[PDB]
Amino acid sequence: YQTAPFDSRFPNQNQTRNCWQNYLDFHRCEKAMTAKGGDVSVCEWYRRVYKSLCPISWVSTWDDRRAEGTFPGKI
Amino acid sequence: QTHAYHMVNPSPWPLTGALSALLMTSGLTMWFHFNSMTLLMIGLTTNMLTMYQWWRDVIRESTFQGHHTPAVQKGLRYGMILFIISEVLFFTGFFWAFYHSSLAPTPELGGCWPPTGIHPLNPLEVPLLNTSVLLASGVSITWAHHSLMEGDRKHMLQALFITITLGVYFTLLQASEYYEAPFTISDGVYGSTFFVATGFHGLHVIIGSTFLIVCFFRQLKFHFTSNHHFGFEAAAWYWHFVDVVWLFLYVSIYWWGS
Amino acid sequence: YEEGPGKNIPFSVENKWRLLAMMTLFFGSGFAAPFFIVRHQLLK
Amino acid sequence: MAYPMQLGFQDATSPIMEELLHFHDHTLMIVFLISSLVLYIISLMLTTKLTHTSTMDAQEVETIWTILPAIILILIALPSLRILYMMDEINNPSLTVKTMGHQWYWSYEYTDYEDLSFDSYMIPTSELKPGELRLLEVDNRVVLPMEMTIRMLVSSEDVLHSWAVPSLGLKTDAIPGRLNQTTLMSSRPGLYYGQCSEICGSNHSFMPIVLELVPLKYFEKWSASML
Amino acid sequence: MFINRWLFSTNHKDIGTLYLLFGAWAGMVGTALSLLIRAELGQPGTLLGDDQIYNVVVTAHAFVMIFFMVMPIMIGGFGNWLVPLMIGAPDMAFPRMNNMSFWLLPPSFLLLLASSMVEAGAGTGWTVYPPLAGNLAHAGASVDLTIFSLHLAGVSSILGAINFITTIINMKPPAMSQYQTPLFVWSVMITAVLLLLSLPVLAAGITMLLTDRNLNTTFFDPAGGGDPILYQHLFWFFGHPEVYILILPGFGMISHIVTYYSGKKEPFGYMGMVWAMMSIGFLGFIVWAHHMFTVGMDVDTRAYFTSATMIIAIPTGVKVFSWLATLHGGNIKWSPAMMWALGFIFLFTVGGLTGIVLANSSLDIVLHDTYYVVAHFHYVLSMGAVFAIMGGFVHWFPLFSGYTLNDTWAKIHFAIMFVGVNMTFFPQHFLGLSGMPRRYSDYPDAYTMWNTISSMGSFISLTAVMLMVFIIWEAFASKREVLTVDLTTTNLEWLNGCPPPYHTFEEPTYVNL
Amino acid sequence: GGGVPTDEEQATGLEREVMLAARKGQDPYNILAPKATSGTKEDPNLVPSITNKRIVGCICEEDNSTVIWFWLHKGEAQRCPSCGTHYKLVP
Amino acid sequence: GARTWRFLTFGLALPSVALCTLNSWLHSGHRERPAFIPYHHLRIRTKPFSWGDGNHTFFHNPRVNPLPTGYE
Amino acid sequence: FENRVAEKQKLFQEDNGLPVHLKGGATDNILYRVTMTLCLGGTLYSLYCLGWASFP
Amino acid sequence: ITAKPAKTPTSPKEQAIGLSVTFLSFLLPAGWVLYHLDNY
Ligand code: HEA
Ligand code: HEA
Ligand SMILES: CCCCC/C=C\C/C=C/C/C=C\C/C=C\CCCC(=O)O[C@H](COC(=O)CCCCCCCCCCCCCCCCC)COP(=O)(O)OCCN
Ligand SMILES: CCCCCC/C=C\CCCCCCCCCC(=O)O[C@H](COC(=O)CCCCCCCCCCCCCCC)COP(=O)(O)OC[C@@H](O)CO
Ligand SMILES: CCCCCCCCCCO[C@@H]1O[C@H](CO)[C@@H](O[C@H]2O[C@H](CO)[C@@H](O)[C@H](O)[C@H]2O)[C@H](O)[C@H]1O
Ligand SMILES: CCCCCCCCCCO[C@@H]1O[C@H](CO)[C@@H](O[C@H]2O[C@H](CO)[C@@H](O)[C@H](O)[C@H]2O)[C@H](O)[C@H]1O
Ligand code: CUA
Ligand SMILES: [O-][O-]
Ligand SMILES: [Cu+2]
Ligand code: NA
Ligand SMILES: [Xe]
Ligand SMILES: [Xe]
Ligand SMILES: [Xe]
Ligand SMILES: [Zn+2]
Repeated sequence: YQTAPFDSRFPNQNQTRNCWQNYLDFHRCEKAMTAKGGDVSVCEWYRRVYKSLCPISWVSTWDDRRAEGTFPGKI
Repeated sequence: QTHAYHMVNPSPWPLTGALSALLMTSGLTMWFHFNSMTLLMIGLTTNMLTMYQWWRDVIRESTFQGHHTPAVQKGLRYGMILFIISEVLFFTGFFWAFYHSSLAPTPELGGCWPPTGIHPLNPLEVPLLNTSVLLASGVSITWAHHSLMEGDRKHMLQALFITITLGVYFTLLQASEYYEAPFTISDGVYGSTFFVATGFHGLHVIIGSTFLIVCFFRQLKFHFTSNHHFGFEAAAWYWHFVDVVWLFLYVSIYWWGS
Repeated sequence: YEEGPGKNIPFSVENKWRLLAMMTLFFGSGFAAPFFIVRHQLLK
Repeated sequence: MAYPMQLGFQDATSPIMEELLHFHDHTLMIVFLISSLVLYIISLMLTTKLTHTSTMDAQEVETIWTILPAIILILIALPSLRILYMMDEINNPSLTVKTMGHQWYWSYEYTDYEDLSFDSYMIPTSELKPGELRLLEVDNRVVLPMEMTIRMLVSSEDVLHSWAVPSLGLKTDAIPGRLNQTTLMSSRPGLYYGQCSEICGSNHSFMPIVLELVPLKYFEKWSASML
Repeated sequence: MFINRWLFSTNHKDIGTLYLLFGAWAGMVGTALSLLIRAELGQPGTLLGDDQIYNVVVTAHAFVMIFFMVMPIMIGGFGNWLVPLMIGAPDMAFPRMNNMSFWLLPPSFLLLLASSMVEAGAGTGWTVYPPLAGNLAHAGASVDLTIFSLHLAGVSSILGAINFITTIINMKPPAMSQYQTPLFVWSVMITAVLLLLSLPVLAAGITMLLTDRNLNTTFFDPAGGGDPILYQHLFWFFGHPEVYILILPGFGMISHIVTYYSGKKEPFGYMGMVWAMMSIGFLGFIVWAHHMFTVGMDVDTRAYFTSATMIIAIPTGVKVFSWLATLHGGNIKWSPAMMWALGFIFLFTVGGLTGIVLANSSLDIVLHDTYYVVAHFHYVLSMGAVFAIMGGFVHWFPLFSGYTLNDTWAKIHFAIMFVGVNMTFFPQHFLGLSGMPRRYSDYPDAYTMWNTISSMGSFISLTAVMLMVFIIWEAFASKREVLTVDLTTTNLEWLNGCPPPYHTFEEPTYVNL
Repeated sequence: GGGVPTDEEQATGLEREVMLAARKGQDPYNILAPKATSGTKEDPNLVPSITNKRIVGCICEEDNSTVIWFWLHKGEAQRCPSCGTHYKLVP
Repeated sequence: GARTWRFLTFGLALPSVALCTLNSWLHSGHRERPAFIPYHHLRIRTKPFSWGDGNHTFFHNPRVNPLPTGYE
Repeated sequence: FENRVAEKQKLFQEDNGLPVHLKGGATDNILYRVTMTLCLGGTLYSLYCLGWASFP
Repeated sequence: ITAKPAKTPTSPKEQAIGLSVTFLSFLLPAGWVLYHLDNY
């Protein structure tokens, strides 16, 4: 892994939804793996991609809101 | 003169109108920033006085003095059509804002429309009733128009009274729905689009209802002839405009946006 | 109303020196205003 | 960077900036020729005592004056749109870097592997080292590997800014709540300068961008040393 | 009598006179602002202060030049004076509403000057983009006063547009079709349609900005799911038509001036000139996002906006070529008005061509928010719109006043202004290509030579503006009364004498079929 | 079901003058385009006026965009300076 | 004619309004308000409102409109 | 109601040189004076408010 | 255009006074502000 590859779902200058989708996918996967006490290593691809693309302040804000119970996306 | 056009007496109302606009805008500034309503209340008062005297004088010039030749009436027809077009483009800006926000919901909303935490109104309850009310008022105003052309004073008055009653019903229902709504203008772009677009529409309903009430009193005073009644035509065109904007709001914001 | 040259205007041209003063005050006030607004903003 | 008395573009540092120089040369020739022809025809219309003041038929001549401009516009649009789509083409970047605009400085985030981020502020004129450039130097440069395709993502944490590096042909608006992408590839090592390119308040003039382009191995060690 | 005549007017000529006096005063304000810009930039370093005071001056410069100088002079002034006379009409359709279009402007201007006096002013750019223009980064009353200034100017122009369209459609002689009206009358009708459609969209957008600032809406605030880029679309949907609104009445006056001083009875290719103005007006609504090539829109959208924008060159070229074909074979009178018009044809062409450069989104990446854009728009505004205003002013001053200018002084004025505007703006092309950004109070040292020369040019333009005031004074001071005007057979506005009586066409013209 | 006035009953001022003149096929307020004669010296276009001069605009040929404007004075017929069409003032 | 538009007013338009009035009437009465969650995209406060205590919307309904801190 | 339009036509066509905004009689002058007094007074007040708001 | 001779001719001296007064009305107030910037 070097950086996040081209994703045909997000081919344009606006990459906002690419960051968002990968953050959601990581957290959904993590919840699915921890519930059964499965393994969060299967979620690693989404983690690397959102960490590469997402501004630190966006991740930090979203993490705070998940802890607060105010995150508006479905996980 | 040997043309048919109206040379208007020198008038103070353009200046009182312009100054009322200064007092309203500087008044809103003073209300938003300096915690005071005084300038705004002076501006609203001078604006209403200006409108009253200006349109009073148009009635004097037409009904009482006979300056509204067919050429003058044709000009007024164009002016009212052009005014309505400008109002359509004003609403177009709000519909653009609505579609922009709702077709591409941002992450802050949950990336969905309606946003997470918004509970829209049921479009089949009061919003559907409001739709029936404005459509019904489009039928009754058409009855009023045909009664006036056919020379029937009693039926013109009854149909126009029904039209005004429906406009008032719509306004009272919308006031109640504003009070009952579980979302507010501060509930993100959902509240912003909903209240500003429906709010400007509600203001236009009040303006159009007022114009119809002016027509109702002028009819009671026998101002209209069976062939000459441009104030009534203009009020009817304005009222159809208000109906049509409502149908676009209903389909866009209340139904498709729910 | 008065018709004809020098009469279809809201300012008098009866005296060229009074007119110079009036034009000086009129154009001069417009040109000066931004300098005095800058001075006002700098002095806060 | 720009140099004194400069007339045209900064020398191209990237292949796309090279393409833009050749496209501008072609377009400027057309601007020169049309401007020149209009001035010449004005001077021709105005330099004869011969007259013809009766009604003149327009339709034949209007064909020339619509078709020839239509053909000129197509000759501009073709290479214009080839370059537009070349920049937009899928390139596979090796590295992603984020920049966040702020009043009045840039932050940079290199988060492919480790949590590297820092702020980049203008060097005050009174603190410039001898030979350094007024209003252009920063404390912490944007170190990047040369000869590599880099994905730059641009946003803001306050008002609009715009992240520009003229010699690489780059200008991407920095919009809060939006992540704008562009690609950067330097043909050469060195220092490449830009300036905030959206009005952002009191110090819009004073939040520059400096890229430092070096070999991958130097970039890797710098990255490690900045954690 | 004075109050009845000048505060209570229902007369198209006196209202036109009020607009020309207002626009002249506004021009002095806008000139002072332009000199403050060039004083700040005329040597490296800081003169006034940081970018806030600087961009308050830049923002006010643009609003004053556009909304208080060009629009009032071209539409309110020339349009009110000339349109009724050119169609033989006894006044405007709505002579009392006309007076309200005028009297809204002093209050609009007062709100703009209040914006600059309270807090730290509105240092936003004339585009007023959020979030810089929002209630966090511009807290306090300045931006709200700017928004209300725009509301009153917009109502003024919307009601004026309703008035002009109605007058031009409804009040021609019954034999006169739309294809027998002069080109200036066409230029005003098309400008009026653009105003009617564009200003309400600006009204919606700045109203949204007002509610974001004061009622906790979030149209443009991502925290609420809004988008700063939505504001830019609403603004520019108005803003591109607005630049056509600024030049179209100029195009109309240029057609009349070139025809008149070529000794011709008619412009070359009348129907082509009508077609070109309607085509420019239409295309002017479908190109706005060429102001947004760096915001991150999709490549196919950039391709469309590039192509649609370049199309405007075709009808515009027909007008330039038709002006040249009007000169062709003329008995040329080298009047001061003709010099303004010839300068217009050339300098407008240069600015239109740098616009075609900017239409190329790929090249616009590097030119956007640089002085290349500033050079483009000052060629079309400070040498196009302004040259058309000066040509129309010196051509029609004797009609309006009944007095002549000193033609030698007016030629001196033209020569000084021609040198000053070219010295000011030509070097800004180099500053843009080499990367100098817009809305900067100071620049890296490399940009010093061209900024120095540009500022020197601005002072030459100031000298021209001061001389113009003296030249108007000298005309009213000397009182040379007009006797005979040539070519009245094809210039109806002159046929009632100089100045025309308060009431003209009380008996309409006779035109048979 | 009556009680609405008619224009015949209630029209007043200039509106009423236009209405009554139109009933008589007359056009004192110039609402209609006058129809041309052959425009020869024997059969000039007759131009009504309430004074001793009136502006004529001559559309010399159908679909000309250029209108030729001139003052027509009481007295001998005058000619359009572009096409020579004759006009005679009838004050 | 007038007769036809009166027929449509009383025969179609007002019956429609009566039926929709009935529909709304039958679906009136309060639904249970949802759990308060202090979502950051709702209850926006970038500037105090120019009335009341600055924190209440213009047609504030205490029963269904929570403040930023929750229901009153 | 009775049709009194003819009586208002006579009043507003009286040859008394009054402009239409004053031709109704003494009530028109009063409402004109109230309107212009509020406008001009309000405008002077708006200028005072600018003076006040122009300083901290 | 043709025109009558001036009803109130403006001599070269009178023109120098008008031009001087006009230029001073622009230059003195702006010059006063710009001279005093440091003071502000
Ligand atoms: C009068 C005002 C005016 C006019 C008429 C124009 C006319 C044009 N403008 Fe301009 N423009 C502005 C005022 C004007 N502009 C302003 C104020 C801005 C900045 C806004 C801001 O950000 O503040 C601006 C910005 C602006 C931009 C945005 C640049 C950026 O911000 O990055 C672009 C992009 O395409 C553009 C293009 C054009 C084009 C293609 C025309 C065309 O209409 C020109 C057409 C004319 C010709 C081409 C010349 C004559 C034709 C011929 C002789 C025929 C032959 C020609 C060819 C074959 C090419 N202009
Ligand atoms: C009509 C529009 C117009 C006109 C004429 C001008 C004229 C001038 N402009 Fe400007 N300018 C703008 C519109 C205009 N400008 C706009 C829209 C911007 C962008 C703002 C922003 O970035 O937000 C701008 C920005 C701008 C900048 C860029 C600022 C920056 O990016 O930091 C500069 C820099 O030199 C400049 C300078 C000047 C100068 C020196 C003149 C001189 O040429 C002016 C000289 C004087 C005149 C031309 C006379 C004017 C008066 C009359 C014609 C009155 C006539 C009287 C009668 C008829 C009686 N202006
Ligand atoms: C039956 C409905 C009729 C509407 C009447 C209501 C109020 C008066 C104003 C009406 C004008 C319309 C729109 C103006 C903007 C916003 C109001 C929108 C409608 C409304 O009334 O919205 C309310 C908020 O009002 C608020 O903020 C109130 C804010 C009051 C001040 C308004 C500021 C005016 C804005 C300036 C207008 C500019 C005009 C532009 C002209 C263009 C010229 C070119 C909603 O209440 P809430 O408690 O948030 O939610 C309900 C919860 N139970
Ligand atoms: C609480 C809300 C407060 C806000 C303020 C606005 C409120 C209310 C305004 C209501 C509008 C009332 C208009 C009354 C017009 C009366 C004059 C009239 O109707 O005049 C008629 C002419 O029409 C004409 O001028 C036509 C004139 C048309 C004007 C219509 C304008 C709509 C105005 C909207 C203004 C604000 C909108 C902005 C919103 C963003 C007269 O000709 P006739 O009828 O043929 O009569 C002659 C016959 O008798 C001869 O036989
Ligand atoms: C025809 C002529 C036109 C009429 C002009 C009339 C001018 C009279 C205005 C009265 O002045 C008022 O003074 C109040 C206090 O002195 C202010 O109250 C406000 O400011 C107070 C601050 O002391 C606070 O109590 C509140 O914010 C609020 O009451 C209020 O803003 C202001 O208008
Ligand atoms: C962009 C438009 C401006 C362009 C440049 C204007 C050209 C300047 C015109 C003259 O302006 C004056 O200059 C004086 C100095 O020459 C100043 O006097 C100042 O300086 C004098 C010399 O030190 C003192 O005697 C005075 O008291 C002192 O006020 C004076 O105030 C100022 O009005
Ligand atoms: Cu940051 Cu400009
Ligand atoms: O706006 O070009
Ligand atoms: Cu544009
Ligand atoms: Na500087
Ligand atoms: Xe070009
Ligand atoms: Xe403005
Ligand atoms: Xe507006
Ligand atoms: Zn003829």
